[PDB]
Amino acid sequence: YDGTHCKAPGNCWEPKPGYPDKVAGSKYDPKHDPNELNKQAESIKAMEARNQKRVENYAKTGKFVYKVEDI
Amino acid sequence: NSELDRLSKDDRNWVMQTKDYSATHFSRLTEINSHNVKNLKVAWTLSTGTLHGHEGAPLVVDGIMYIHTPFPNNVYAVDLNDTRKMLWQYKPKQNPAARAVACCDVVNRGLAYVPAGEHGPAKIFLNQLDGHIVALNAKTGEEIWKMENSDIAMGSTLTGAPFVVKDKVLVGSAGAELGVRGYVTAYNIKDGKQEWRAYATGPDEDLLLDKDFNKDNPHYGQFGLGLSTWEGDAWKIGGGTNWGWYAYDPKLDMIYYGSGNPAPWNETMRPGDNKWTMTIWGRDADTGRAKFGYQKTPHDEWDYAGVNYMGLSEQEVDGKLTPLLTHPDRNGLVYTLNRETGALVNAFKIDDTVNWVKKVDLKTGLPIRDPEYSTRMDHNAKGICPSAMGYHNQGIESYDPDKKLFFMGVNHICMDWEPFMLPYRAGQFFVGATLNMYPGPKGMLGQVKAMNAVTGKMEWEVPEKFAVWGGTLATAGDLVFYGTLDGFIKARDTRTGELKWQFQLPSGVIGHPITYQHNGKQYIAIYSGVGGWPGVGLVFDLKDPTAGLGAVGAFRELAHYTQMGGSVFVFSL
Ligand SMILES: O=C(O)c1cc(C(=O)O)c2c(n1)C(=O)C(=O)c1cc(C(=O)O)[nH]c1-2
Ligand SMILES: [Ca+2]
Repeated sequence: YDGTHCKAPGNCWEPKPGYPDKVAGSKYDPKHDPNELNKQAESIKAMEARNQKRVENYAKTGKFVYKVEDI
Repeated sequence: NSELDRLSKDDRNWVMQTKDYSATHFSRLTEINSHNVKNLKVAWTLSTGTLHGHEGAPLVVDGIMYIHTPFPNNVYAVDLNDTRKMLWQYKPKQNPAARAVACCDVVNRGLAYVPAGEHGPAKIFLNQLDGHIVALNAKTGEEIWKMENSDIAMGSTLTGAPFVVKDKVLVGSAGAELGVRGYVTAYNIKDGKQEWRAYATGPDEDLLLDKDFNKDNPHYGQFGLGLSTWEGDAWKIGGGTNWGWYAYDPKLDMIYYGSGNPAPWNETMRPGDNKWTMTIWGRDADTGRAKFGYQKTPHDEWDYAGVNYMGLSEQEVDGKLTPLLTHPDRNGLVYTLNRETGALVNAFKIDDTVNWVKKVDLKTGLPIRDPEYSTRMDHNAKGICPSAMGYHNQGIESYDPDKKLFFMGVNHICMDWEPFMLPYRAGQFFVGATLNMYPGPKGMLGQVKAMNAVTGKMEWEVPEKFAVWGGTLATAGDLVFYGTLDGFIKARDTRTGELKWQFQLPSGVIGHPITYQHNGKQYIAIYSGVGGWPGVGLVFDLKDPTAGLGAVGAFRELAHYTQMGGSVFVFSL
């Protein structure tokens, strides 16, 4: 692995001598829980939705309110 | 923003962290010069009223200086005619749980500013550690709007400074040490309305690519690479947070910044080039669509987080005057790109002891790796240069356009590194590597250097006891000013590097100096208040040299010279 041998443009990764091609099934498998992985995105979606409410409220009344339960 | 641009050309102002859209950190003021700086004296001071690291620096606009602290990110405004009084104060209430997901001290790189317009009164912008972007009235401090950008429950915080462009304020991201997939967001300044959001990894629609993404350099890679350079859904916790600095070319209408390291630090858990982590971006301001994207460090194995500042210049490249960006990375390469096309003009080593890479091949754009300085599971790699802390970190540096010279505060820190396997749990650290750090082979931990970025030529090189972390300020008085982690402010002559002046501040400096004119007199100001990554040991009372992600051991003498503090020092003749 010297970073100069490329399967495609912008994709030059090779496994090192002795290390595997794919990690799934190997001793270095990350074994990620698919639900843990998705948490971020869902937290972002919820944040985006509460912000959307704050903007809607500023547009309706002319007065900014942060707390969504007081809207 | 063209009014912001104009205000930045006035030596009475210091309108953004970077000074101007090209991040020159260069002042035309000459009252303070190489032959009288020895008489520079302290004129007045303020306390910020907090401890922990004080990064960034103050702003000055229309006779008002603006001050900001680390957590809980309090902000004060000071009329420059009545320096003892605080004109207004804003004091956030934040969940103290935010402290527990900051990797490397609760630093904040500071405020931004937009003048009055259709939106309309002048605003100060604050990114808070707890993930909010706040807009305050510049003259009164009143809270105008406040939105949620980052969720601390996911290890997601804000440390990097906002960035005002046209009618938009930009907000980066942080928490790649906690497996946060990085994203940059533009909010409308009137409204706080989300306009766009570009992610650092995953699908092309999430990356926000122009249809001509990398047109001029298709060998850098183009479409689908944010998925195909990872195995399965590993990109979802993939890093590339952007907590550093931006630049802007209003003629091209392009915003420039770098995406951070891939997650985890353990390289064996994320086979692939891990695009588009570690990437110098050129995005269109209105839409956020990338026109170019250069990956400096494919498949990162060193936490060379690619967030460092972008310094724009216009210089001759093969006899032709070309618009450039220059960029000294954590990986110890100083990159210069054509800032229109993204073509690579050079990538030289900031110090010849850099060893993870032999050289960058400039035709291919690829760093040719030395396998003897790789990291990988079941191995404790010794002697790697740079360390994760980089040969260059968060400091905004400076450019003298007469000399065609960049002046930089350089780290000289090397390391050992061994990964280990660990689960991802949202909210928890997700590093998976154990480090030990120590000086590079030159023996000391810092340098200050002057270089021509196009040719790679070093004009001068001087040593410093500690890594120079906070960035520099150059001036047409032939002087470069900076702060040291041991708590000095210093001035060297920009032609030779000859030390002309120093002063003993209370605490170490991890921010930059600024200068401005107020009622006909030049001043220089700077924050004193050590902390950040070099300071983690003294800040949190750590003894184990692998703690603080490896910094503790490299920096264990720092506590013999400085304590924590929090002040603003203003100097004049
Ligand atoms: O991935 C991240 O999210 C993240 C965040 C921060 C931060 O929030 O300041 C730093 C880093 N990474 C980092 O790699 C780093 O070297 C660093 C140095 C500092 C500092 O100010 O001293 N912060 C951060
Ligand atoms: Ca990082």
